[PDB]
Amino acid sequence: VAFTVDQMRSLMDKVTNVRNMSVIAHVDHGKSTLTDSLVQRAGIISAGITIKSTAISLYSEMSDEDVKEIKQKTDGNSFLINLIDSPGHVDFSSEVTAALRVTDGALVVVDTIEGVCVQTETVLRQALGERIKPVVVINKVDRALLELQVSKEDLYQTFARTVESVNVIVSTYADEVLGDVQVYPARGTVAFGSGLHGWAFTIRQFATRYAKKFGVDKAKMMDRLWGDSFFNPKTKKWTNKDTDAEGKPLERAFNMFILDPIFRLFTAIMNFKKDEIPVLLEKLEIVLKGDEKDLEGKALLKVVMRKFLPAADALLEMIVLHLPSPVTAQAYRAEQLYEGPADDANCIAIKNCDPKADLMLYVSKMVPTSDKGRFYAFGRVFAGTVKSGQKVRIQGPNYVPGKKDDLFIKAIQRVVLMMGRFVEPIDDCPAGNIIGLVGIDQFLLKTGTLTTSETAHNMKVMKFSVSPVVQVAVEVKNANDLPKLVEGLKRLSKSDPCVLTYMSESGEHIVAGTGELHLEICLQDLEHDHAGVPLKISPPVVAYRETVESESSQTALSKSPNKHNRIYLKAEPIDEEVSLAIENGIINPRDDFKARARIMADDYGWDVTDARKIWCFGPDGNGPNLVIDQTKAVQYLHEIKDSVVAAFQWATKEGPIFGEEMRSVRVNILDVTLHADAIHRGGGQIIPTMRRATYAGFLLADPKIQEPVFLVEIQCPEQAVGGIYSVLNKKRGQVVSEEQRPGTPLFTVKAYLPVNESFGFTGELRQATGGQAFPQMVFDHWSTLGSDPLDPTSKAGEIVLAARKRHGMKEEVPGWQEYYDKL
Amino acid sequence: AFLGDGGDVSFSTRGTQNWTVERLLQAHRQLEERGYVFVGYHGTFLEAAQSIVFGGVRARSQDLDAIWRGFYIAGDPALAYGYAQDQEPDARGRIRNGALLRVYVPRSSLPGFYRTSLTLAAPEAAGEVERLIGHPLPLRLDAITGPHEEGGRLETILGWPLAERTVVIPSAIPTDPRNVGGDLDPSSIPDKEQAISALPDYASQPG
Ligand SMILES: NC(=O)c1ccc[n+]([C@@H]2O[C@H](COP(=O)([O-])OP(=O)(O)OC[C@H]3O[C@@H](n4cnc5c(N)ncnc54)[C@H](O)[C@@H]3O)[C@@H](O)[C@H]2O)c1
Repeated sequence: VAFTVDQMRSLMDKVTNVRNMSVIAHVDHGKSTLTDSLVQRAGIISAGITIKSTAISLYSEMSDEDVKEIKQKTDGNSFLINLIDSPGHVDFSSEVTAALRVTDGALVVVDTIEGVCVQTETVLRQALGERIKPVVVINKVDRALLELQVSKEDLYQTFARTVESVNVIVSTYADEVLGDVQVYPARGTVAFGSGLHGWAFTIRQFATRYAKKFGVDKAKMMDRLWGDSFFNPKTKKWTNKDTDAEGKPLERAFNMFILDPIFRLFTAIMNFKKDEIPVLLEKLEIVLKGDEKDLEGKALLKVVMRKFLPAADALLEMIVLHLPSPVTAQAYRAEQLYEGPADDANCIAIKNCDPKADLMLYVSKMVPTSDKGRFYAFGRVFAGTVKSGQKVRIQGPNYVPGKKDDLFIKAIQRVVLMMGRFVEPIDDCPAGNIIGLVGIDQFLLKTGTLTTSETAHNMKVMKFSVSPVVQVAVEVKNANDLPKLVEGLKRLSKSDPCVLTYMSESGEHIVAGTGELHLEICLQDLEHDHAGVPLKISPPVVAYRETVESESSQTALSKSPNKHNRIYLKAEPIDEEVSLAIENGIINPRDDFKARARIMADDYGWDVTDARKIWCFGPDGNGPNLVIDQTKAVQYLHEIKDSVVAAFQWATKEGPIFGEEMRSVRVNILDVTLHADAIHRGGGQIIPTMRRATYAGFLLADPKIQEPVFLVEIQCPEQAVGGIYSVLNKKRGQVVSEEQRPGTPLFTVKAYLPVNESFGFTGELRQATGGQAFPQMVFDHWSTLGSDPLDPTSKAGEIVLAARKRHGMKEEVPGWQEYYDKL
Repeated sequence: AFLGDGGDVSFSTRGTQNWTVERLLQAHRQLEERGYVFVGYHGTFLEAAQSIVFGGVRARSQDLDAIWRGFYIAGDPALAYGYAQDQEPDARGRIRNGALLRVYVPRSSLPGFYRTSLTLAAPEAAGEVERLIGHPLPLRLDAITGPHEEGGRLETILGWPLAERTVVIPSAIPTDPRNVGGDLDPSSIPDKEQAISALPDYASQPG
């Protein structure tokens, strides 16, 4: 259905008629299939710039008496349904939480035969922890009839057990502050059907049918169409007794009025009984058209079932009538989604879904767009209204009311509707609606909170890190395909802000990710989409850091190739506080050298003299490494500054130990002798000198290496929590805390896990917990190994040697004498 | 073709591709079998190496006095090693390691090789060199060997005409990508290459 920007706005205005929801389903249960039925039925089209589909807008219209059945405030017959996209596998835990956090309802898909799988169970558990209301649809009914050929009673009992299992999970993990949220078929919160053939139904749909043929309000008929209600065919009497006077079995209403009609069509059509089909179709008033009247077998069965019980209708019915609106849900989800006071002015504005109060927009993810390499911020307005041109307070993850850390007061260029793959610019957007923002990707990596009050805390933040902890070497198998890989890498780095593609000094094409899986999917996306050529990929390698933890044993000295220039320097460790401050923007390269110096002096115990003589950061001109000019009366010193800085960029990018980046390394240039003539002290002369002196100074400051460490947060039922510790105890894991959810048997275990010990972690944790555990790990900190990296037998040395060999370097680490002036 | 048997030879930061000590021993032998002799090393940057080995040594304008123009090589690879690297960085400040080249000439040119104790490329030596080669500078179909600086190592200058009759192949002595600017470690010189690196006996007296 095509709509104009105006019609959309007038629909987003009535928040009471909006449905923010997602779909919880296993990919093998026809998740995308049922989703297609919805978009092909109620999909909203608009009457240039493309984006990765993150959300879909649906439109459903109902009756005055249909809307009457809604136990929440409503306004009109029109309804806007936001279908938020969900990941395909549970392993993508971080983005599973992201989608659920911006939703209020959930369409949970469950298999007829297999019932509720472990994955869907775990996800529903999380959705309930987010205070999300569920509506169930039992899919793949077709398989039960066509393959298993079960009886009506057998099919019913199967649905019964299924519904039971779902409510066992619901009643256990659903928050007590929501009341009975269990699903009941008789109440229309459960649908049945087959996405494959595109048919589905609810008890309400059939109650509406027989409401007249029995002169009964569908409320009572609905109650009879499930459970122990029996309509005796011989006496035409309703009964609660499953046997007549003579003790003969009576068929339940569900089997008699719902299943039977379907079963008869399945039987007549699949048995090619050309004489029965017509009569059976007119009986149910199912009219065929031209070509359709000649179909047979599955072909015909799919057409008949499709127009008999359109799948999308049954789903939309539950979504509109039972799923909460932004208004309803935010009243009990506000406290939970606000990392601050419950009686706050903003938290209250979120409870009331107040479009007038201070803006409280939540950014769940950044979306790749066709507008260059820019990303549009996807999220939801929980309070106030976002506007084009409006200036907003961009509050990052590390932001806190008081400090100005991780804050960016900028202006929203354009606020747009995310119509799946396309974008539609609008003026504003009241609270309760999902929306996209243009011109923020340069302030928010992925998650963030936008406000308008100078006293507003961040909304429940989703921890994330861009730090490339794992990487691989990418290489084409066919030399001719090189150009295709070069552009494929530049493309891959644009479809994901957390992916890193760069070239090592040796020229290797490097692809680095945030985790084993994340990197895995990237390499598959590359070899099939971004590139499409047969690739040779090396095994996953962990990224380390080269550092020092003492001052150089002695002054480092190095000459230039022409022997006319000398650089004297000394290396020394930088405090972790300072390295963290640098990485967190506190101490900034682009900052005024005097403002920065004051900070380093007052807050970090630096000599303001040194702090004012910072020549550069590194690597990439902003890393946690510094060059300090401590020279005295060196003529023409400034004429080599650009060279010294450049050399430092390369020296810090790949260190002397085994080619890994430096961290927390401070270089003090103590003295410099230069040739009077500039001709003999250009980049070609200075660069190698500085770079070698640095290496020499580094090696003299007792070298060490640091390893990346994850912070793992795991949700798990008490029963299987024991498996969490079982796995961690052989992964050098360090338990941080074990907390239990009030009321439920759900535990949250947080622990540190070395990245180089996390390979295959989710798979092992899976088995150790029977799939009950819900992993979620983000980079936390670097950790200096105690062992000597120069000792090939030690842990650190063992790591170095293997790396050295792999890179084809000399096995033994070079002594400082190599880089020191040879004399 | 004087590169021996194997794959396509190319120059890289990672080292000279398809060039082993064994292949060198084959290329060297086959050179001598055709009346060629080894006269020293030439260090330079990768692109220059590619040009010199596949296109040949060609005359070019260089930054010195006209009379001393020619192709510069060193008997001791360590001296030539110092020039086997980029002289200018790119836009990002990258200074790549280069490659050591072996320089061969036709034995028929040997009578033109002379040696001196004087420091070359200096006006005080121009007279003695012009005496030795039997004509005024620049060098032509002849060569001169002597200290590249007082108390320094020996360098050889091939007259451009003579330089263009050379045959140049890669050395089995690698440059260090992780130590650009460092000195040549003798231990990194393959023992089997040192064995074929004896220099000819140069004349100390004019013809
Ligand atoms: N290069 C050496 O190995 C070497 C050996 C002994 C002494 N030296 C000293 O170094 C100084 C610099 O001499 P240089 O030769 O390095 O610089 P140069 O100015 O003499 O030559 C310029 C550059 O052009 C390059 N080139 C590219 N293609 C070429 C081709 N087809 N034919 C010839 N050359 C080509 C050479 O490699 C050389 O580096 C000399 O003054 C000499 O005293 C150098």
